Amino acid sequence: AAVCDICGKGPGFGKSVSHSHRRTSRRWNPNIQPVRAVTRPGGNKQRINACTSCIKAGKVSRA
Amino acid sequence: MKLILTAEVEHLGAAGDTVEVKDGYGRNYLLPRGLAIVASRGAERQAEEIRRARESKVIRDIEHANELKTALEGLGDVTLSVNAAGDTGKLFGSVTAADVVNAIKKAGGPNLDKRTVQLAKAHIKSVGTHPVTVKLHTGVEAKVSLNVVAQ
RNA sequence: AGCUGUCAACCGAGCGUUGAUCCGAGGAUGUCCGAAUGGGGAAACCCGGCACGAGUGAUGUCGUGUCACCAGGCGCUGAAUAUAUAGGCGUCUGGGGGGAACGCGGGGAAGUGAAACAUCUCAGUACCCGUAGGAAGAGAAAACAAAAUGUGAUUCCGUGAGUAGUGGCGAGCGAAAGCGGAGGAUGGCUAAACCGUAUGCAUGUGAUACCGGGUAGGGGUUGUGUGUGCGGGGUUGUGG
RNA sequence: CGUAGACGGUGAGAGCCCGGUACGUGAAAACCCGACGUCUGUCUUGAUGGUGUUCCCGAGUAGCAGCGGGCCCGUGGAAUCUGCUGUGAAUCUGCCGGGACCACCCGGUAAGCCUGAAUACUUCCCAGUGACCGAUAGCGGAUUAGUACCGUGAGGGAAU
RNA sequence: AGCGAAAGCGAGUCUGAAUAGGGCGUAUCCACACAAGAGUGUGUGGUGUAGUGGUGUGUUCUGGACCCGAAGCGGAGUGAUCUACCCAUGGCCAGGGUGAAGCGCGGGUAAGACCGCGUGGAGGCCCGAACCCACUUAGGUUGAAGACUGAGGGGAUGAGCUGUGGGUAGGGGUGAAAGGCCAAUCAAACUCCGUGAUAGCUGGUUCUCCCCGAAAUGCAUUUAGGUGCAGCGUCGCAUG
RNA sequence: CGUGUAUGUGCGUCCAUGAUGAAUCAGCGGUACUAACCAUCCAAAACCA
RNA sequence: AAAACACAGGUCCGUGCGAAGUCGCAAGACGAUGUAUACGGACUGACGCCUGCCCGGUGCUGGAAGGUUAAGAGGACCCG
RNA sequence: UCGAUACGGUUUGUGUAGGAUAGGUGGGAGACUGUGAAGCUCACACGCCAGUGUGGGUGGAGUCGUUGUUGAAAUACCACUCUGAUCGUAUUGGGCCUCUAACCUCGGACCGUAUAUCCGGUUCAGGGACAGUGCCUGGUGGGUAGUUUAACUGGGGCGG
RNA sequence: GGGAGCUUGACUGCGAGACGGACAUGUCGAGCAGGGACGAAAGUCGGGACUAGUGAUCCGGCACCUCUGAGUGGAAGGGG
Ligand SMILES: [Mg+2]
Ligand SMILES: [Mg+2]
Ligand SMILES: [Mg+2]
Ligand SMILES: [Mg+2]
Ligand SMILES: [Mg+2]
Ligand SMILES: [Mg+2]
Ligand SMILES: [Mg+2]
Ligand SMILES: [Mg+2]
Ligand SMILES: [Mg+2]
Ligand SMILES: [Mg+2]
Ligand SMILES: [Mg+2]
Ligand SMILES: [Mg+2]
Ligand SMILES: [Mg+2]
Ligand SMILES: [Mg+2]
Ligand SMILES: [Mg+2]
Ligand SMILES: [Mg+2]
Ligand SMILES: [Mg+2]
Ligand SMILES: [Mg+2]
Ligand SMILES: [Mg+2]
Ligand SMILES: [Mg+2]
Ligand SMILES: [Mg+2]
Ligand SMILES: [Mg+2]
Ligand SMILES: [Mg+2]
Ligand SMILES: [Mg+2]
Ligand SMILES: [Mg+2]
Ligand SMILES: [Mg+2]
Ligand SMILES: [Mg+2]
Ligand SMILES: [Mg+2]
Ligand SMILES: [Mg+2]
Ligand SMILES: [Mg+2]
Ligand SMILES: [Mg+2]
Ligand SMILES: [Mg+2]
Ligand SMILES: [Mg+2]
Ligand SMILES: [Mg+2]
Ligand SMILES: [Mg+2]
Ligand SMILES: [Mg+2]
Ligand SMILES: [Mg+2]
Ligand SMILES: [Mg+2]
Ligand SMILES: [Mg+2]
Ligand SMILES: [Mg+2]
Ligand SMILES: [Mg+2]
Ligand SMILES: [Mg+2]
Ligand SMILES: [Mg+2]
Ligand SMILES: [Mg+2]
Ligand SMILES: [Mg+2]
Ligand SMILES: [Mg+2]
Ligand SMILES: [Mg+2]
Ligand SMILES: [Mg+2]
Ligand SMILES: [Mg+2]
Ligand SMILES: [Mg+2]
Ligand SMILES: [Mg+2]
Ligand SMILES: [Mg+2]
Ligand SMILES: [Mg+2]
Ligand SMILES: [Mg+2]
Ligand SMILES: [Mg+2]
Ligand SMILES: [Mg+2]
Ligand SMILES: [Mg+2]
Ligand SMILES: [Mg+2]
Ligand SMILES: [Mg+2]
Ligand SMILES: [Mg+2]
Ligand SMILES: [Mg+2]
Ligand SMILES: [Mg+2]
Ligand SMILES: [Mg+2]
Ligand SMILES: [Mg+2]
Ligand SMILES: [Mg+2]
Ligand SMILES: [Zn+2]
Repeated sequence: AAVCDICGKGPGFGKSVSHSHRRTSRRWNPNIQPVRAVTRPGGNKQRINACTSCIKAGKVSRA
Repeated sequence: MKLILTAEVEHLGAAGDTVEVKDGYGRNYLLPRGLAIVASRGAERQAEEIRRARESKVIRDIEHANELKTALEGLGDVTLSVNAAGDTGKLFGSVTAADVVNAIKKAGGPNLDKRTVQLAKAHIKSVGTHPVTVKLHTGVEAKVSLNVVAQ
């Protein structure tokens, strides 16, 4: 759920920073959404995990 | 999202109108249903061609389907193809469903959609008469004989 | 010209001037286990299919090939179900595991220091994950510089400098430009505009079209949109 | 004797006893480095002006915003670089850098790719060296050594 | 070549309204003037300024940093063949007592309730071996044994005991709950690695002679058995 | 548990003995296209107060 | 080895169903091939007679008329 | 169903000199009428019940201008606008009801499939722009983690 | 010590020479100049008879200044 199946977009790693400046490890996960994508006009759908960026760019399509 | 309509949808516009909709509206409804196409270099021409083609190709009732069947089975058609040397009979590729549809029309026949042509099942790989089934409706299948001929 | 590895002799037998032992190179053979891969398993031991051959009166038995899984070409088939697709057959080509260090990209401590401690330090260290190559990474300016008529890809070494700075301005941390060297390739190829061609998807039966005039004929849909592939053209900063 | 007085060995300090040493010489085969061909590409019309509110010049990109990472730089007036999440441009009057930002000048031409040398390292193989150790030393291991032995196991681990 | 926060100026410069007074600087000395006895200063002349690069020694900085020693803290692995609990499948429990429900018969009644007599064989039932425990006591206490032996003691058809095979793993497991137990080690196992962890603490630190020779006070301190500076030692230079 | 050969009894594909069962033409009643018959319910347009 | 734990019995609270709870980053699993006469958690501890008063404090449950309150919106005015 | 702005239009202005509830300003000596005015009878809005705008019927040939006043004129007519009331065209936010198409279903059936309470696909039946999940943000947070919790002292603690 | 008149020295630039002393702190000071108060003048006045009424450094705020301004002019930021 943190890896896109089209572009390979993975999570980033970094730090959450407290007011007292305590640095704790955390992830920045990609916003990936389940999409029932198609392959040809009017065809069978297949569930894939696509990031919102790919959906916005039209790299996945629906019917 | 910028779209050109190919049908009349209420509260949006008429066939041929350019409209800007929300991405969810076009990507999940208008474009899947073929009510619109993405605005593009040729989209005005393509949208008008799509809508006019639809009205000609649409089938309505089982009675219209039986009329189409009884007309269509009364014909034998010619499909023109580019092919290897005659002993092989091999075609330099494959007859498409669009070829079968345009051949049926060119031979004074109905204007059917290409998804009704059961071409894969016909297994046309050589040249000669090959029967192809056209599924007008769930209960109405017509059989057509195609000559495949070297161009 | 002596040999039959050695601890390691002792016995018992033999080879070598018709070149032995020995030394170098290339082949042959190479049980079983091991990624281990016909199936199974407590690694090195249990049980098979198929093809060919051997052996039996026949069964049993014995050789020698071949049979995992996944990924990617090519062919056939195309469920629910119509288009189809998922999948299923067949076949070819690969991958799998190991290795002391060195590389690159990710993940990432604590003891400790701060004479306590959380920011900070230790340290992007230890360890871990993914992958290399004989090296790797980087590399051909959307660079520096400061009005000098400047330099001119990257990497690496020496300096600049324990400096500018940074820092519970604590403990500590710490450049770059510039200059001197190593190397020589201040190296190359592409995307678009615009021609040509093939072909996918829409149309069209009339204009169009057929390299372009001036034409003279002709041929008649060869057309007309738009996408993709393959050839020409184009590789640049004084902009090209 | 010496182009040989390296270093060993030989019954005690050996250039002349032995293996050697200086110096020369040698490869059927395989492998490696060349050169030369074949063979494969590629090219064969180039120079020269003009002209223009003409077209093109790498888009979910740049930019911007939020939260981070990393830069001498610990969020700081914080540029430059970079991840995730939103938003989202212009094709040269363009755009991006010259430490907030603006103007003016200067430099450069992002969102395509490839690229040898100078640099790092040594499991293993060959030739050598030491004001290095000489058997409680030197490798844990000069002796059946990762052996005996200890532990369920990871692992620990001698002595001669 | 210094002074200044700096622009900057320069044997001067900074502060300042000062040609005021100070600060810092103009190597060091000598002579002579001219002002001061408010500590001497200000001008002329002379004399001229010493650094830097090897290398020995002492101390110091970053590194294990003179040597030995924790309890503990991380990272990655190894362990349920002991023990805790669970899962699957087997086995075992001499002998002797007691007498629930139910059933049958006979009293009793209008029918019952109820009451005798049989039959029956219930139960975390009773006594007691195997077996499983470990209550009391004596012995053992460089043991026969890193938890045992003798004598008695408890449970002993059940929440029983036990074989085989299996499962749960460390801030985790399991626990009829004692912080119990998790391979003779558990208020966070074991092993390797970070690692030569860190100890204001304890111990240790190896041949000689010659000269000199302390302190145990003051001030400050997350300080009081630590440390900084001063005081007191020594070596060198200067001043006598 | 398998294997081969031999011998003897019955059981049979083709021959044949026994065995069943389904399409279709034609003579008849109640479903029932459809115009009507019978029983029953309602008022558009609506007459009257 | 007990007076501690467990126990049958009691009350409260949670849970309407891949429930609540628990293991896991997730998928998934146990709960349970169960369904409120069930399942989980808490305290009490056969049985008999009983279990009084306090909702100020701190939890839990429900409510939202006021006071206060994030990012996101807005973008006056001001400054270079 | 509200709420901001914009654009088409309409309502509505008690210094006093007064024909008098003086809009500031420009074109301003002529408008407004038979596509039917002066003068009334009613409906509607405001109200300082002074009186204004307006629809229909009726009436049938005017009110009018520097008119003198007045800082400021004509309610004769035309232009943008302002104290404020409003309606429709856009733009843009808040709440609420629905719809299906994203998304969701450990609901049914069917297929991949001989085997299959996995998984995937198809379809039907339900949820539904909610939920879930990114990013950003405020709470609850000994559930867990790293740590801190002074010294002097006639031993320490307590007291000081 | 008590009373009264005027006033702001409860100053700006400075400071020979000392006290005190681990260090950091602390303390006294004649006198020179500017611009002032009181006084006829001499003169006195850099808070209060004297010794307590206080807090290092860092970081940051505000006012002012002929300082700096990361290519240049500005600005931000930084100095005094
Ligand atoms: Mg990181
Ligand atoms: Mg840390
Ligand atoms: Mg969107
Ligand atoms: Mg095998
Ligand atoms: Mg296997
Ligand atoms: Mg199909
Ligand atoms: Mg590999
Ligand atoms: Mg510390
Ligand atoms: Mg310490
Ligand atoms: Mg490379
Ligand atoms: Mg510095
Ligand atoms: Mg091309
Ligand atoms: Mg240029
Ligand atoms: Mg010698
Ligand atoms: Mg470009
Ligand atoms: Mg950072
Ligand atoms: Mg910039
Ligand atoms: Mg590269
Ligand atoms: Mg010896
Ligand atoms: Mg040794
Ligand atoms: Mg052990
Ligand atoms: Mg062993
Ligand atoms: Mg600790
Ligand atoms: Mg440990
Ligand atoms: Mg294990
Ligand atoms: Mg009993
Ligand atoms: Mg016990
Ligand atoms: Mg004894
Ligand atoms: Mg006993
Ligand atoms: Mg007894
Ligand atoms: Mg007893
Ligand atoms: Mg008993
Ligand atoms: Mg029983
Ligand atoms: Mg086990
Ligand atoms: Mg206790
Ligand atoms: Mg134990
Ligand atoms: Mg611990
Ligand atoms: Mg370390
Ligand atoms: Mg130590
Ligand atoms: Mg003495
Ligand atoms: Mg001292
Ligand atoms: Mg006991
Ligand atoms: Mg209960
Ligand atoms: Mg749940
Ligand atoms: Mg309770
Ligand atoms: Mg109790
Ligand atoms: Mg509450
Ligand atoms: Mg939502
Ligand atoms: Mg704690
Ligand atoms: Mg610590
Ligand atoms: Mg104390
Ligand atoms: Mg005391
Ligand atoms: Mg006290
Ligand atoms: Mg007095
Ligand atoms: Mg004062
Ligand atoms: Mg002084
Ligand atoms: Mg004092
Ligand atoms: Mg004066
Ligand atoms: Mg004075
Ligand atoms: Mg006084
Ligand atoms: Mg500080
Ligand atoms: Mg500047
Ligand atoms: Mg700049
Ligand atoms: Mg400033
Ligand atoms: Mg300042
Ligand atoms: Zn993606």
